[PDB]
Amino acid sequence: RKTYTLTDYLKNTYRLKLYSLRWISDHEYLYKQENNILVFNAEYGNSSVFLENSTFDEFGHSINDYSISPDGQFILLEYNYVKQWRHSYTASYDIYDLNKRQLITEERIPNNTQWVTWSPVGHKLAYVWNNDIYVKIEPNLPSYRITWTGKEDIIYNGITDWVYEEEVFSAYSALWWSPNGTFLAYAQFNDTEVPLIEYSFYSDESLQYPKTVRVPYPKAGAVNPTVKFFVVNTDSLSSVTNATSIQITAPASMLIGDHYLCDVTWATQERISLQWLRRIQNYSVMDICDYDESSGRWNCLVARQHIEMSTTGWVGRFRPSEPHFTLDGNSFYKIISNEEGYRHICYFQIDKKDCTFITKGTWEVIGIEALTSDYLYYISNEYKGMPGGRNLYKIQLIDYTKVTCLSCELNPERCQYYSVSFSKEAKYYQLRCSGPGLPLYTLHSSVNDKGLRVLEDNSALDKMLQNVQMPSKKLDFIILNETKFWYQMILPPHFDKSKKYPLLLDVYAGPCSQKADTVFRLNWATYLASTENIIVASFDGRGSGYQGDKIMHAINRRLGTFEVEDQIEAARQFSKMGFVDNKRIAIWGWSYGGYVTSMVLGSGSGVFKCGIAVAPVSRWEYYDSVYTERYMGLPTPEDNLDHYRNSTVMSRAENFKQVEYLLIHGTADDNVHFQQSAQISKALVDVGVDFQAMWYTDEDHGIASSTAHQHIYTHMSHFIKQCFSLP
Amino acid sequence: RKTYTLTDYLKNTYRLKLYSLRWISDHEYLYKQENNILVFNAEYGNSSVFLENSTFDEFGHSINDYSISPDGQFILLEYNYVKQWRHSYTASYDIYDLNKRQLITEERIPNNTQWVTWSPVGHKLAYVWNNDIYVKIEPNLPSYRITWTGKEDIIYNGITDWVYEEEVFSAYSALWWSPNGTFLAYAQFNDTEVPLIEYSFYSDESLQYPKTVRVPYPKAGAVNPTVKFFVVNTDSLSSVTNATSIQITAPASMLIGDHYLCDVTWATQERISLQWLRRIQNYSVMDICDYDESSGRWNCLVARQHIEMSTTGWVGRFRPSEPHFTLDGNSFYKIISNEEGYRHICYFQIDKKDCTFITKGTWEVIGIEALTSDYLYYISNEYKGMPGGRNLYKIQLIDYTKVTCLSCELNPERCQYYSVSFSKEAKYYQLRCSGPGLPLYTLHSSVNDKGLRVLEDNSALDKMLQNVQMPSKKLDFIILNETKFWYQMILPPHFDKSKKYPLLLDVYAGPCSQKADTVFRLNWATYLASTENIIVASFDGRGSGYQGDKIMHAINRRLGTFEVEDQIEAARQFSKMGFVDNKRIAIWGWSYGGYVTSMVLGSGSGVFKCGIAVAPVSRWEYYDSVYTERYMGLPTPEDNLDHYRNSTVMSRAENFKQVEYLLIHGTADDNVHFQQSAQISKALVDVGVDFQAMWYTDEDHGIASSTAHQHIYTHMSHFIKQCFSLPAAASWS
Ligand SMILES: *[C@@H]1O[C@H](CO)[C@@H](O[C@@H]2O[C@H](CO)[C@@H](O[C@H]3O[C@H](CO[C@H]4O[C@H](CO)[C@@H](O)[C@H](O)[C@@H]4O)[C@@H](O)[C@H](O[C@H]4O[C@H](CO)[C@@H](O)[C@H](O)[C@@H]4O)[C@@H]3O)[C@H](O)[C@H]2NC(C)=O)[C@H](O)[C@H]1NC(C)=O
Ligand SMILES: N#Cc1c(N2CCC[C@H](N)C2)n(Cc2ccccc2)c2c(=O)n(Cc3ccnc4ccccc34)cnc12
Ligand SMILES: N#Cc1c(N2CCC[C@H](N)C2)n(Cc2ccccc2)c2c(=O)n(Cc3ccnc4ccccc34)cnc12
Ligand SMILES: *[C@@H]1O[C@H](CO)[C@@H](O)[C@H](O)[C@H]1NC(C)=O
Ligand SMILES: *[C@@H]1O[C@H](CO)[C@@H](O)[C@H](O)[C@H]1NC(C)=O
Ligand SMILES: *[C@@H]1O[C@H](CO)[C@@H](O)[C@H](O)[C@H]1NC(C)=O
Ligand SMILES: *[C@@H]1O[C@H](CO)[C@@H](O)[C@H](O)[C@H]1NC(C)=O
Ligand SMILES: *[C@@H]1O[C@H](CO)[C@@H](O)[C@H](O)[C@H]1NC(C)=O
Ligand SMILES: *[C@@H]1O[C@H](CO)[C@@H](O)[C@H](O)[C@H]1NC(C)=O
Ligand SMILES: *[C@@H]1O[C@H](CO)[C@@H](O)[C@H](O)[C@H]1NC(C)=O
Ligand SMILES: *[C@@H]1O[C@H](CO)[C@@H](O)[C@H](O)[C@H]1NC(C)=O
Ligand SMILES: *[C@@H]1O[C@H](CO)[C@@H](O)[C@H](O)[C@H]1NC(C)=O
Ligand SMILES: *[C@@H]1O[C@H](CO)[C@@H](O)[C@H](O)[C@H]1NC(C)=O
Ligand SMILES: *[C@@H]1O[C@H](CO)[C@@H](O)[C@H](O)[C@H]1NC(C)=O
Ligand SMILES: *[C@@H]1O[C@H](CO)[C@@H](O)[C@H](O)[C@H]1NC(C)=O
Repeated sequence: RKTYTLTDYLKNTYRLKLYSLRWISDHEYLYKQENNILVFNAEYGNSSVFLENSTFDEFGHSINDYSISPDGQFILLEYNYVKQWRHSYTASYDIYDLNKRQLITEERIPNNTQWVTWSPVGHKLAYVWNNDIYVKIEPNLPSYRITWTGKEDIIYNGITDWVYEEEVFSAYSALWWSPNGTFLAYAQFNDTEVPLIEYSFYSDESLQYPKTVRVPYPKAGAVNPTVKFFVVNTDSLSSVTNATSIQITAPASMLIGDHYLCDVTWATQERISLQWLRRIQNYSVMDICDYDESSGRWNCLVARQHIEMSTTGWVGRFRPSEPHFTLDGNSFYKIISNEEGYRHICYFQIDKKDCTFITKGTWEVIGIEALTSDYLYYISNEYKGMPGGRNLYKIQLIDYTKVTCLSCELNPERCQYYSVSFSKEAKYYQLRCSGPGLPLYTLHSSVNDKGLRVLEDNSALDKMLQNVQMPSKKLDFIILNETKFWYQMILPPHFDKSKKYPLLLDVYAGPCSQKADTVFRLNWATYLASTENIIVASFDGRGSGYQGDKIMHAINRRLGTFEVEDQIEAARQFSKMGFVDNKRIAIWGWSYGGYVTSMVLGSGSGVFKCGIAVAPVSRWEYYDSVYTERYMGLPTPEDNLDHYRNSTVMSRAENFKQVEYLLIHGTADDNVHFQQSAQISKALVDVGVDFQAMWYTDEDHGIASSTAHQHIYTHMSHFIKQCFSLP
Repeated sequence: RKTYTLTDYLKNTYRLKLYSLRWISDHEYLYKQENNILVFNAEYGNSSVFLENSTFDEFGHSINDYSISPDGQFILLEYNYVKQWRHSYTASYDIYDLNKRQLITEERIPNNTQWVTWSPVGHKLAYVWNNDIYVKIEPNLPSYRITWTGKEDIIYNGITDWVYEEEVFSAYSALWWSPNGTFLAYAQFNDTEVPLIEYSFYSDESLQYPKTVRVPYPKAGAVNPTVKFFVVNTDSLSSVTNATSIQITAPASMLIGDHYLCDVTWATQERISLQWLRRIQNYSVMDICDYDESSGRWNCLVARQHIEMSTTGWVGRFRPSEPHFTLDGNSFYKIISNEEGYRHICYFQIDKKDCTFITKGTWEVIGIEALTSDYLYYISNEYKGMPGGRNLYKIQLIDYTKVTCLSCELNPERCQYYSVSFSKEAKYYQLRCSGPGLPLYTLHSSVNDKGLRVLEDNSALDKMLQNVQMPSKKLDFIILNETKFWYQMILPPHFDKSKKYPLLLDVYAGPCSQKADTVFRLNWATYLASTENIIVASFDGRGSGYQGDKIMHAINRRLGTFEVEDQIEAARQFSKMGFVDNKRIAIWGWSYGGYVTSMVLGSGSGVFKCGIAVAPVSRWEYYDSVYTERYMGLPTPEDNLDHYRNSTVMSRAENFKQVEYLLIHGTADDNVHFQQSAQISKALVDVGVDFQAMWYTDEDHGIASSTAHQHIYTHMSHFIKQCFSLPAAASWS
């Protein structure tokens, strides 16, 4: 039979089908099919046409995406999409009135809009343009300008700056409408004193002089952006006077030094919760703020303030967890690390400081998915004690013993990794199984957790794959110091335990990482195992996630230590299996995985023949403040400078004489600056180590343009094949 | 015996000895021996200690260089040397008083000084600091500030900006003392509207944020720096008033558009000559300017202007040639292209337009070396009709048929490439033979051209090389369309014409290049031939120099055409030789050679298996104005934009699917910007062509730091060895 080839991976010959729906009520969803939008009844599965694929035939611009107002009266059409960072972009927008069949031609959303969002009910709009916020009460009416301080690279109103986008909110938006749309809350970031990262951008060959891109980016220990928080009442805006925004100040325990705003969650129409985190990220404070109708102000009583602190590490997996408030806003549920270091759901009353744990065990809650009047729905890795599996559960709010696993037993051999999408009030849910078998999308009723129908079963892909020699995936563990450490192996087709195969260790190994799981993927590793007969392994050692704080916090203040040592130990635990050729063990990774690959190659272990680091971190002082300091503290003599200096790739340069190394980096990487690889290469040159390199002109951290993506995987495939003597 | 290995090349195991002397008079020279400065009598060869080595250790810092004042009373000590571009650098300076035997610690030359020079007689000093000129009449006295307009990256007084340093003066200095030191002439450059090239500099790993280096650099067709010229009388400076600089303006034939100052040559104590060149570099004017006692100004008589133009190309090899004035300053000798396109010596009278050629023939004068009342001494490649040879000749000024070759027959098997250093009034001359045998330094007296003695014969190196399997060099020619084109081959030891060797074509091929010559070199090619048994060949095709304008101007307005085609043709001719393996032909080059290598690899010729381009030009609009426009004109639709767009490496990307390519570039290259290779790689990625790359962090055009130099040659050696199917060798660590 044929194999899954590199061209198959690069050209997406074998496509995974999805079933992306958008819930519009508690009983119906929208589903885009053949460019027309259908509305489905969840109970019976019948549909009607919501919006025909011919409606916008005469539009004149290619439509990137759409957003229907929650009341179904209008549609926002996004076009002229121009990417910025991981989440940010600018675009043009048109509004179409679905009842009148008219495009709005006056008081339009401006071109180069940075963010736009409908209110959660009705059809108000808030948007950010030139770093200032604007509100439109009706699509055909003029905008009210909320802020006047917006300034490129300095003041950001309602949008995040680079570090808050990448490391805190995972979004460009910094706008939060209240549940019924009365209030619009927003953050303001000030990057005045934040230093700029500067790099060249070459552009098309017609550009005679390269451009210098300058981005406010705080490296570890550098001056950070400051933040303020405001709430404006959108129902009391005037065309005559400027809008009044009410500031909600951070608590005094945060104002004493540098801090961050880390979560914004509306609890009710008149109550908002804010979480603040100290720059030393082991202390966080949640304020619960209530609107005072008599003064028009927002007050956060200390009686409703909650503290979260960590004595062994930082707070949260990547940040303090989100609270899930009951409808009345008087209580909330939140994931918290318990006394044994396992993250479980805690129930809080707003004015009581000790929470009650509602789940427990040597496993963790991954996320809270829905909170109804009677049940809380959550995803965990409890099932079979497998940290790399995910299943949906529900728990009765009045009786914590009444737990039901909703997905564990549906299709246990095919499906061990689920996510979920609930309807507006959770009467229905779509389950999305991503492995170990082919992804499966099903619809269920929460009335008694009964299956309704299969939405997408990937039968088309299954038929195409029957003709292909596909690899298999093994998920198991090794025991070190009486602790299980999980690994996965992508095994070549017709795998023979008596034979010896080359092995490639695919590594991430950053804090809270998980590379051993039950997910079905079609990627470069599939090609390496299917066509090249390489075993592609990954291992989750100390520092990895979802297994409790004794493992995750093992690398606290000590990156580049145990997680590096554990990848080497894993390869020792593998290299001695009679199926592993110990003369052909390689290692590769991107980003944090590039850092760990480089630290492993520089370890002098003698285990690895070769390795590839793509856009690696090389020294923690070069990476951003929020991520780096969470695990490393500050690079000062009083704090953790000694370990910052001891954990660099450059200090290990002499040991690279023992290995074949390929170092790759995009020149326009705004995230892990090209500087990091420029310092590695300089250190290798300074000690007389030969190595392979590749820069990618004008590519960023993703090296994701169509041509660059094909080129990097082609180059890396030649490198691994030469390392392993594969024809 | 052992071979000449890569480590031998990288560690300079086999060192060529030199004999660098400094003439101080018409009969004496200075020479550094065991860190001591000795003064030698040319006639007898006896020496005396001028300055003991120990003196250099009484400062507390290492001395980079020294300069003894012309009167021998002071020594200028250079330290804290910090390199800038090819020629420019800053340094600290101390002056030591040889008569008082003491360091001068008062009114010191400032730290970060950009340029310093003694007057040509006596001990005056002129220096440039913070882009302004200062003059010291006595080394321990306060300096007189000459200019007050200096401003970093904007106004340069007495020093060149980037493009004038690299492309016009081949120096950072823009100061010219008059012969007896009365006057100090200087240029002022104004870069206000010149765009900046910006690139990152990473520095030591402790630097948290990379630095952006910003240099005013005019790319082809961009706004150029403007220039002004001034002369100050240093004998009439006041401690009370500011100095009066007298401006000398360019002739109006230059002022009509963009132009350059291209030569400054003093003729007498009161006469200076200047050459100006239009931005379209086929028209130049020499002005002859006299000091006027009645006004205190400089008069450039219009009747004394000399125009030099080119109808087939640009003026001069790289710029108009320098004039050599007779003692009275009423006439001068200058190398000019004759009616047949050969560069020969012309004799001019200052007030007469037509010149008289004093030499002729199908060969060229390389340079005028000395001029006395009876003779003119010059270097040419006349001997044996070999354009890659060099010899010293003398011509009687009273009879041009009376030409004597001074070096041709001294040692014809060992010595075919000479340079010379004459004493102050040409009473003696040192001859420096650089090949084909080991370099040989000899001293001669001009009266009857008597050989006085051998100064350095490299006998120590000869003894070492007797135990090494050294390669040989063949210099010959191929005939193309009734024209001889020369080539050289570095041949492996025990060369067997019955065996098939791999061949690497080492290319420069830029306008006026010469890669086929009689010079003895110990370089990477020596290792490739000696140890790896690779033939390293070079070829001088169309556009190459020293063979007349018909060959040199063939590429006028057409870079990336005939010089590229000729390298492919040369390799075809070599590949047919039964001693070349046609399956193992590679090409490599740096700079213009990188551009040619890349154009050859993208040609689709099928001749070359692989190649390496180091810091290549990829598109002419990315390179500097002065060099680029000299050959290409302007990148405008009205001028030569079509050819600028047709001669890029990027347009040939699809053809690289047929070859193995290694692209290398330093990230801090201020000369051929990293941009050039960044656009090549992007074009190769865009067509799906695999290739090998290497960047060199913080290295410039030379990739010349000790560690980067070793690394680049090691990386290129592995690449060539793999291309040629040659074996590898393990090493302990
Ligand atoms: C998926 O299929 C569902 C099942 O058919 C669809 O639901 C149906 O929607 C229609 C339209 O909203 C409802 O229509 C009428 O309902 C009552 C009468 O209901 C009775 O008869 C129905 C059969 O005709 C039964 O289905 C009911 O159970 C019940 O016995 C009428 O009184 C209404 O009239 C009013 O509204 C119409 C406009 O809609 C006006 O024209 C009238 O003048 C009057 O004002 C509706 O005609 C129907 O009841 C409902 N059936 C259900 C829920 O069981 C569902 O819409 C579809 N979904 C999609 C996305 O396609
Ligand atoms: N999601 C996510 C990830 C993350 N971050 C989440 C929080 C925000 C932070 N800026 C980035 N990093 C960590 C990281 C640390 C420092 C610098 C950059 C990124 C990594 C990472 O590293 N890998 C690994 C990873 C990323 C991409 N491809 C890979 C291919 C093979 C092996 C590993 C791979 C995978 N995912 C992430
Ligand atoms: N001297 C000198 C050179 C020169 N210039 C003289 C005038 C001023 C100009 N800026 C630089 N270029 C030409 C050039 C053109 C464009 C960009 C940069 C340089 C070259 C060049 O190209 N090579 C070739 C050359 C240079 C160095 N090493 C080599 C190794 C192998 C093969 C060839 C090599 C050699 N010398 C020179
Ligand atoms: C957006 O840009 C287009 C193209 O220039 C222009 O026609 C249109 O009027 C702009 N829209 C707005 C809202 O300014
Ligand atoms: C931004 O912060 C700077 C100090 O870093 C301050 O001077 C400035 O007023 C602030 N701007 C706003 C709009 O808060
Ligand atoms: C609103 O504020 C802006 C910026 O301060 C100002 O220019 C404008 O005059 C204000 N408008 C009113 C009505 O006060
Ligand atoms: C929205 O909530 C606000 C705040 O309580 C309230 O004043 C308003 O009436 C609510 N709107 C609706 C439509 O219920
Ligand atoms: C937070 O971290 C700092 C730095 O490691 C430490 O000094 C402090 O005690 C920590 N707080 C807790 C509660 O552990
Ligand atoms: C196991 O314990 C030993 C002894 O304390 C320690 O050195 C090693 O790092 C541990 N390895 C793990 C936890 O993988
Ligand atoms: C060389 O010797 C002569 C005497 O013959 C003497 O006058 C002269 O000074 C000497 N020169 C040196 C530099 O020793
Ligand atoms: C040069 O720098 C050194 C070190 O800072 C200083 O001691 C010295 O005085 C400086 N010299 C002059 C001439 O300014
Ligand atoms: C430099 O040139 C600019 C025009 O480009 C002019 O404004 C300026 O005055 C000049 N400066 C000097 C000192 O000549
Ligand atoms: C010399 O020129 C400078 C700069 O224009 C000026 O500051 C200074 O006062 C002048 N000195 C005299 C003595 O005129
Ligand atoms: C130097 O030349 C100038 C200009 O002719 C003259 O005034 C001066 O006397 C000369 N110096 C000597 C030492 O002859
Ligand atoms: C100089 O070159 C330009 C462009 O080729 C040409 O138009 C002009 O005639 C040339 N001048 C001479 C003197 O040949």
